[PDB]
Amino acid sequence: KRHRKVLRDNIQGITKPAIRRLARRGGVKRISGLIYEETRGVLKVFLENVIRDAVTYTEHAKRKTVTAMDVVYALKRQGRTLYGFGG
Amino acid sequence: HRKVLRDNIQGITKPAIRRLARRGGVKRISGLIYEETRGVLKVFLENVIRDAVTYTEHAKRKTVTAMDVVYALKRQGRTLYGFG
Amino acid sequence: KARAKAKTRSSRAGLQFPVGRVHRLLRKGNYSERVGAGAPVYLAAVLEYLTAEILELAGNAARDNKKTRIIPRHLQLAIRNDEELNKLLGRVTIAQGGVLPNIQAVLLPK
Amino acid sequence: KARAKAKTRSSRAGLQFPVGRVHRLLRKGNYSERVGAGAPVYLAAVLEYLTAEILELAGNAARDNKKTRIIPRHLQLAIRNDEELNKLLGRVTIAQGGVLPNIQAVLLPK
Amino acid sequence: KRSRKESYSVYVYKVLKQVHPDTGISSKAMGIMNSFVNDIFERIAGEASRLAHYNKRSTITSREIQTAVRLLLPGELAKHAVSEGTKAVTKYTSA
Amino acid sequence: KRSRKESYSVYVYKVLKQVHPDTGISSKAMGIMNSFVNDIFERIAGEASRLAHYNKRSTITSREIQTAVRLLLPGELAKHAVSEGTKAVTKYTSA
Amino acid sequence: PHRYRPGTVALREIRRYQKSTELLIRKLPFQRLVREIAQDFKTDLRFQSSAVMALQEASEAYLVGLFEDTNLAAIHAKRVTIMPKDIQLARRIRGER
Amino acid sequence: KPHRYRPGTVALREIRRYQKSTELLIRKLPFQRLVREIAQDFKTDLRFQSSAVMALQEASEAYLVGLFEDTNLAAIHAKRVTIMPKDIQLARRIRGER
DNA sequence: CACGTGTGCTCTTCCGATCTCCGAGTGTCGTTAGGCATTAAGCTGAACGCACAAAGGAACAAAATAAACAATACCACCGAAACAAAGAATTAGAATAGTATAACGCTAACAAACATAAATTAGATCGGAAGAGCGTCGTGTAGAT
DNA sequence: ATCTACACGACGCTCTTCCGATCTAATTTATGTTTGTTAGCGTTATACTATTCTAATTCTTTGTTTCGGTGGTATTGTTTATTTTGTTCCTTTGTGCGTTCAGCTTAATGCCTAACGACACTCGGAGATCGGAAGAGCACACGTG
Repeated sequence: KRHRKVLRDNIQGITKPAIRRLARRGGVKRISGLIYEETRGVLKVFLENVIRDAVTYTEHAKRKTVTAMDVVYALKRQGRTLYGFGG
Repeated sequence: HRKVLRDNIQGITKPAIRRLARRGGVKRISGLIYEETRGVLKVFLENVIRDAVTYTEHAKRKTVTAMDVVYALKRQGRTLYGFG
Repeated sequence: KARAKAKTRSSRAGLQFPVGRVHRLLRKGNYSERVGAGAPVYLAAVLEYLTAEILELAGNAARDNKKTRIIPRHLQLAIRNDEELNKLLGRVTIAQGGVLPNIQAVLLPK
Repeated sequence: KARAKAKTRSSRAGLQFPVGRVHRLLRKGNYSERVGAGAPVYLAAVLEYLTAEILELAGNAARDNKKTRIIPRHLQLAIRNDEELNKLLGRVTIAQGGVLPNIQAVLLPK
Repeated sequence: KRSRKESYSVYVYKVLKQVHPDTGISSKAMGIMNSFVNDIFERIAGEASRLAHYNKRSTITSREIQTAVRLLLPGELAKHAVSEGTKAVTKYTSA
Repeated sequence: KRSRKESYSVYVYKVLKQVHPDTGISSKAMGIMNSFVNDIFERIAGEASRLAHYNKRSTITSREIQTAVRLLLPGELAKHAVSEGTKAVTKYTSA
Repeated sequence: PHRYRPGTVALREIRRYQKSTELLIRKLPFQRLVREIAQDFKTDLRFQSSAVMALQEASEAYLVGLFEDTNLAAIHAKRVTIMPKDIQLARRIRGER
Repeated sequence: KPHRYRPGTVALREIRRYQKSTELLIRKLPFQRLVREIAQDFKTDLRFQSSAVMALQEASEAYLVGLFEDTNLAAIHAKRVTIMPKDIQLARRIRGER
């Protein structure tokens, strides 16, 4: 009765329309074709920097789950303070 | 001691700004850079010295310590090593 | 035991923000061994002034958008439009807040 | 009163950096009400490792520059050349330290 | 049965009625104002604490809060805040 | 007659002789290493203090220092530092 | 046929997603991406749903601010199209590389 | 016939020399009077320690050198070798100071 | 392009020195030893929420296609900036001198910590309603031709 | 000038989130006592300011002349708008159980206080790496054959 699932190559879920809309909010009119893989790598290293701090925050708490407060503290640690999730 | 200074921004000269630019690796410098750089240095110095005069006014002193400049730079995220 | 008349410390200073809670959060926040009596009154007055400065522009954004209720978009519109509140909250992300309507002048059509 | 043999806490851990002074600076630094016994030993070991990591490259810069004495230029050369010490000290200014010799490849002559 | 979730929600509601008696507020905007007050309290209190640590005082007094407000808040906000603070300190010391 | 100006100068001199027994150091470089130790002590101690404040503990323990080192120091430095810290903690607990 | 000119509905999308306040990434790709990334630091990691919402809001805000800086760095180079060198220059002047 | 170099050669030599050396590049006597002029806006009759004006000089020089490094990056990005006012303004925009 | 010319830096060598290395007090701050308060570790039941699963609608994503517009490559010209010799001028360094101020040292008053009881206030818990989210028709704006 | 696709605008239909009423714990405050922190005043020495003199280093003027920016022209990939068909995401409906999470103990541990002594700081001399100067040599920028 075990179905342990380990994930692989989920960086392609952030689609090119989903990145074009994120650039549309920032005010970008023309987006080159080479933008999307660089943007996925930038988002992946940003999430690595945030998630490593959050997993460190939540294993100092001896919890197996990641709360939203751990993400808030991991974002304040890097000077990217987030409002709307506690604090 | 009745002394008030004015327009000392020209004392930092264009040959004294070309060396500051060539330490940073700038090969060529246009001519509008100099008054702009005097203004940029002026607004940076007004921020840091306003923080330092606030730090030494809280200390009830009439002189500015080097530690007040160090703390005024630490407050802006520009930590300085060499003065305490 | 019979006391005198009870009166909160936020009512003596004419404040809406709690003086006692800010004194408690200063004493249990590990800032110093001692906290003076004028410190929570001063800090609560500064916090009430800042929260009123935010809400007085957020209500104006809500009234400009024909709305009788403040949403996070109104708080973002109040913060990023003020010249000097944007220096206080330049490194702050607001959830469900969006960005200002801001198209560069070179991107507009000809 | 006659005691046992005196032995510093930095000698029990095999450290050069003082355990007692770091414990004093932690207790009088307003960080918590309590500081555990392994905290100053751990922090002094981390500080001695970091100071040795700095000086082991500063001495190499001094020996590369035919010098038997460390100046601030050698500390700046040790910090900004290491890949991971530059992340720890990216927002730090060193006095009399200068910059790295760093000319961009487009500025070099043809 | 659980822990009481302390907040700043009733005070932002009290201030909003003094400013706009016709305008309501959401729950998301109330949480954002909660984090706003909780962040600027942390900024001012930490910078006043390091002000007390620099001058080797062991007391955070109204002077330290005033100097921290002058260091942190920019421009017009700092002098309006020190007026709002000093007038409240005098109104509290008269009573 | 005046106050004794406490520093970290003899310990940077003790460590330099373990590393480079032929190389001396200046006074300016000694002050820079002094400010270096005094700045990273402040970083690690403040971040361990807010770690203890988040999890509502009232004690900064070796776990908080280890987590603060893992949060602050990047890459290879963090694991070399937690080795250097844990081995010193075991060597201190054996004695 | 009523094909528009290139960039017109791009400008309308600029105005619409600047007016909007929603999330632009779908929640199901982003949840699996965070679950993939967090495995390398600890395996069998359950997430609060609000934590993945906070990661999504912060990642989208980071990317929108980086695209604003990228658009400025591309306008400075006398272009309207953002390029990966513009992202690199923005990340370098910002102090991340 | 006299001897003249080409434009950029002595500039590159001074780049290597001032990157190699650690001396201050502005004279101390203009800087003392400029700091004394600036501080009169906030408080008059302010004495200064010599070390305080020295720390201000090192920090201001380091800030200007780092800004000129970012300015040179932003000018190389614009397919130019000289630095212009828009390069300084772009570097200060991306840095998030103005 | 490829070889002679002349310059800037480097290299080698020698002399004061001033900055560094060691020696001798000496307060002061770390170490040690009990002893006491208290914080965190371990075990456990409730339930909260997270993971996994199914099914259908749809909403968004993927793929093909015409094409319009933007990046880039190249070239001509100007105008501005670097380089350099010379004189001015302003800065640097030592030296006198005067002294505001700041860093000490007592002194005390006053302001803040601590404890306890009373009670007022804020958070949780429901519940009624009203701003709003959304579906349908209207003119206007505005963009393409 | 004309036509058509969004986009707000008005109206209406549920709705769900916001606002009011109640209940209770818990956190604030009133009063008093005790302590220990910082303001007040005096002093000294010291470092800051002001000033003279001469040296001398750097700033400013001006005359080249080189090359880099800047505008303009052309071309070819290439990004965008659009339509259609999967495809998977969202929404709901259900289940099971794993991991928070509060609660109750007590064991280890850190704080406290005081005595003692080793250590780092300050002062004070001795020397030696080094800053500066003389002379020569090579890398190298640059200019004719």
